[PDB]
Amino acid sequence: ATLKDITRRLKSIKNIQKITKSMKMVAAAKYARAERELKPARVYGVGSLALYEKADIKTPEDKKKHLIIGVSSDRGLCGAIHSSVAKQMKSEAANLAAAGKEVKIIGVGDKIRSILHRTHSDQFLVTFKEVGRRPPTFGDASVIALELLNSGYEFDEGSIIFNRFRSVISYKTEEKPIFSLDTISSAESMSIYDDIDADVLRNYQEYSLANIIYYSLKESTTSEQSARMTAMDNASKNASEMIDKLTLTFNRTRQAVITKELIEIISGAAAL
Amino acid sequence: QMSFTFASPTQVFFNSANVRQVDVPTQTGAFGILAAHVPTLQVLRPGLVVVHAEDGTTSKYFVSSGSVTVNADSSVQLLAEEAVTLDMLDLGAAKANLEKAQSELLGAADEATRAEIQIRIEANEALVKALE
Amino acid sequence: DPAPATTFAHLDATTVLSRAIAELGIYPAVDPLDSTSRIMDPNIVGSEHYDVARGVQKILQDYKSLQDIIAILGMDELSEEDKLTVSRARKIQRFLSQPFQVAEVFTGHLGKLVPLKETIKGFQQILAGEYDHLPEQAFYMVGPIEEAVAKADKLAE
Amino acid sequence: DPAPATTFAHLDATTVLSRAIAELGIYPAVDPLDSTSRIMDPNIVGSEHYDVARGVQKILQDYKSLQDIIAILGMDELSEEDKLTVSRARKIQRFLSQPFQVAEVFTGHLGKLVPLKETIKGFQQILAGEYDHLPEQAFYMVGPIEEAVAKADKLAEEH
Amino acid sequence: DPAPATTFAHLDATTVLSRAIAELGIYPAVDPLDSTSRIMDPNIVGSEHYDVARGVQKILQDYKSLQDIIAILGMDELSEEDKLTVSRARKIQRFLSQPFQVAEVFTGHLGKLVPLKETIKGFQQILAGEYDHLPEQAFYMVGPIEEAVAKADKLAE
Amino acid sequence: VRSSAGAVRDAGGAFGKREQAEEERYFRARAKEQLAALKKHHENEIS
Amino acid sequence: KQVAGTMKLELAQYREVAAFDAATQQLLSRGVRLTELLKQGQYSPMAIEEQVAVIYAGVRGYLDKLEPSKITKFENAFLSHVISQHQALLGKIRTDGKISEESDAKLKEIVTNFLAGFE
Amino acid sequence: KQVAGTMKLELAQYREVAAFAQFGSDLDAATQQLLSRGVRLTELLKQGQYSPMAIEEQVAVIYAGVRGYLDKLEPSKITKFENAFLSHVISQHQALLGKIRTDGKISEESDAKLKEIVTNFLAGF
Amino acid sequence: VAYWRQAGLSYIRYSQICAKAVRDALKTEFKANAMKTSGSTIKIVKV
Repeated sequence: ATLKDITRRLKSIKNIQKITKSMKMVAAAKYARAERELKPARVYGVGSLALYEKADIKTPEDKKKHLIIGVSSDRGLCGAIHSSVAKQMKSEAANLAAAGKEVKIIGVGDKIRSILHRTHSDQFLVTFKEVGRRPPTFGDASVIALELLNSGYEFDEGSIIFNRFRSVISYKTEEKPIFSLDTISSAESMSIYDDIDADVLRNYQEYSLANIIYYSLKESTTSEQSARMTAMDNASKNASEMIDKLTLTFNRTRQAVITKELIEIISGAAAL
Repeated sequence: QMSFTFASPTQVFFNSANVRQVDVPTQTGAFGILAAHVPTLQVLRPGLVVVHAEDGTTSKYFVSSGSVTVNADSSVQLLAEEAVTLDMLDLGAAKANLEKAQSELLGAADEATRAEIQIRIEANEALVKALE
Repeated sequence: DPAPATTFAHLDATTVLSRAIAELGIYPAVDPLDSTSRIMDPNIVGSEHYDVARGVQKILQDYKSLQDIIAILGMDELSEEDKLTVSRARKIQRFLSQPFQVAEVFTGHLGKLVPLKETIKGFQQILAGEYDHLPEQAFYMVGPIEEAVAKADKLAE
Repeated sequence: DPAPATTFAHLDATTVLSRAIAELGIYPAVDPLDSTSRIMDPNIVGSEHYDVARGVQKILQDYKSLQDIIAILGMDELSEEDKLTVSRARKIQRFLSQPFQVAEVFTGHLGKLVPLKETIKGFQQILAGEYDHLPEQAFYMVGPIEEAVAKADKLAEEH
Repeated sequence: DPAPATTFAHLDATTVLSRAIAELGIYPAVDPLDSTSRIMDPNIVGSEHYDVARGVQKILQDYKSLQDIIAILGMDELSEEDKLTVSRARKIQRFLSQPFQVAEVFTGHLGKLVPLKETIKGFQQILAGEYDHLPEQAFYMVGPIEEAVAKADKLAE
Repeated sequence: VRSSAGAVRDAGGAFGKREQAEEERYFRARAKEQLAALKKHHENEIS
Repeated sequence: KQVAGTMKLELAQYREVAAFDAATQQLLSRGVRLTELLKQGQYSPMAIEEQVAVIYAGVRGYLDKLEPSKITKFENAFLSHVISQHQALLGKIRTDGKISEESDAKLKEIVTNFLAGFE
Repeated sequence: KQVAGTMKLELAQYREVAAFAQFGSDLDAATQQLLSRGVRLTELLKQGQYSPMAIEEQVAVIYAGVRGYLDKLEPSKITKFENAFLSHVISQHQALLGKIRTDGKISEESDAKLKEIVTNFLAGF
Repeated sequence: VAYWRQAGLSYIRYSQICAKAVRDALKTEFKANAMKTSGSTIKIVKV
């Protein structure tokens, strides 16, 4: 195009490249912090899961209720994090609804709410915003657990979907089940557990719910920050690879303009 | 032997360690866990867990709340929402808070608010009586 | 340039072959959004033909507009309708490519003549969404859409 | 271009109308960050006039810089000291527009004259934050600031 | 541009003095990676010289690439081999610096003239790992490698 | 060539349109909230 | 003048939120409706009366529910209906130059009637 | 030379992390302090129409700014401080300015006296 | 049952109150190190 057009495009792309470079720097900082904080939270959450792991509690398959808690953040620009989590949520919701179970969905983060507000718009039970702006804490998990229990929904089973942070390059959309004291009580595997009346059991269930929510928040936050680091690094590399071609074109066009103006001048001079 | 796992959301104290005996509080009431204790689930009261390592040394951590699981395979998981070593606490503050809570106990705003005051009172009570 | 710029006014139908497409391996490299004709009239080529051609051009133009963002923020930053549009646009870009008889020695593939009705039908189907499950490469260098389905089946095994 | 480039040196004051601003509908399209003058000094126009003019220019320039970030992040991600900057800058952009008496044929509105004191006071107030509670569209094509307040009230009522 | 385009058809080598290496205190500022040459050919300069030069270039490129990771993911997450290459690269960087007989008044160090074979020997030894057990500053502003060893001794006595 | 400030809007590319649209969205939302607040304040102030 | 005053403004607003709430969603819907109303055939100009009739129909909101891909045909059909049923109204609008209140009411009736029986 | 030698480096370091300035947070104390020193240094270099400063006064201002006696100040106020500090030094400590002007160097005695002046003034601001 | 559950609380709230108490009863030094990583910022939206 004209020289002015290429100049303007090149300036804008330079701006974008700088912005994404700084963004990658910031996301790297936040990810380093989050991956530092995820060490204790990993052992904490694994301990929390210990019970249901080593004394398996399968739910009686003749229930009617369920719950699907998807975990994500508000902010975008992080690869297919929210995409993968919402895809898993809807996959499970449809598979369950095939069996007639009355599912409900809780999204932690605005992105999850939005991606699923076209289909599954009604099934939403509650959703939360302001996720990922600051590192999540156990206060956040306790708030989610409270807003779940108080809501007049006595779910009989549940699943929580989040993004387990495998490595700074990869993450896996994992799902962890979560039960209800009605299921816990009537499980044969629980007969070997003493001092278990139907009260310590469901104090313990409330705490276990808070634990699993907190663990999922920490995993998802680390995964999201790593994904944003990678995405902004890729965007900066794409912008630079584009600036290469734009600079070559700009230099060609600048020389063409100089030559053309000069030829016009000398052709006028000769003509007279 | 016992595989002990003591953890707070923020930090971790023991991780599949090998301690001899660990004394934990509870709602149903204090008890000690040994290498083959019978399986149980419990939720903690604000008290101070004491851990005795394989060699004879006692470590005391005040925990505020959480859960404790003793499993079939003799693996204890003690999760506390807030665990702190006793040296990280100050009497004056705790005693003043206990007295303040008692002072608001008269103002029985409601069964709920009464409950919160009572919980604060017993939490501070255990705080002082472990610190003093 | 003055020479082609001047000759553009003497032709009924132009067909702008572009190096950008040819570098993608599509052949003939015709640029769909620069080729024009004077008989692209609903009263000359009918209504189904005109509507299919204009739908193809509309979707290709939308994808071209998206390309500026796609080249930096990747396709992971597009709405779902935009992702679907990009998928259709890539399928159509590929499906426009054809193997010629005279290019057997180059490509080795057998040359195809696609009757007009088959072309309209195939593009109508791609636009409707009857083939959102196949991959892009199932359309690369095939004749009528039957061969596209067959190639997708071959790839699936 | 050589012609305007050469004329720039022969003027005591230039008001570079811009097509980009006219596309936003702001009329007159005068470009605040390209119009200059020779009497824009604290000695010739006064300290407060000068401080306000420079404040308007600086906030608009900051907004120009922020738009680049808004390109990628979106605007929800902006900090809370900058969302304020963007909101104020948009308010000032709108408030710089005005309806002329010779443009009644286009806009239909009534032409206005805003004495100097009204402009300086209104921009002082917009900068200080005394109008964070009015929508930006309240300032579009109005004269003094009080008229922007009245228009905001009318929009609210008719809401 | 036509001027450098015409000039570069005649250049038999290139030396790129860079500010970013005068800041680091290495002199001469010659940029080891931008600098090129036509006679970096095993036939012209020989197999051992070519292999040493290629090795130094490879290790310096690797260190350049790892500098970003060190600046982002932190140093503690580098393998033993990565840390060893970082040490080698820093030592080689410092070894490229030399004292000039004409810049004595600046550095004060007596100038040195390193003959070719001694340079090849020094870099062969550094790359092979013979001097993994010396401190970085033992290499800053020294002539032959043996002089670097002497400095390493005298800086611990 | 170098980079200026606010060149994304100047270029007018897809990114510039994306700027203008996103900013208009956000401030439409905020203007709706502010108009609601203005009406509610008016009602709370007639008393 | 009367219809264009609103139509131009609505398009001007829709043009700055095109690259995408309830109010703004309604705004985009209306803008797309108008834009599909501005399309046209070829070598088929229309009398001013018909132009104002369809613009009024689209800008008062009597198409805020009909599907986008159907406006292209609705307009066409709608025009025929008026040109076949209410030519007196069009003649009155054209001769009078302006849209009178009784003429406005007649147009309102006609638009709603055709809308209901169009689906 | 004594002062601008380090001011040049401070601004050079600031200019290569200027982009973060908007984000500001989310970054370590290293770049945070870099771009908190850079902003102050920048705001020292602002100046007004037709009011050049004597060399000793420029040296005093840049000394205050770069030695670190300003990093605990809100940037918007920096200019005021300058326009105040300058005048203060002009009024009381003319002898120190004369010594800097004549010696053409910041002798360690003058260096110490200037540090004392800056600390005392900055205390009462 | 327990007395706090009589008001209808949940063990989550009980742990919140107990942890808040212990946090309040820390050394002046450790307050600055425990006050963070303790609060909550999440907020709910009506459905």
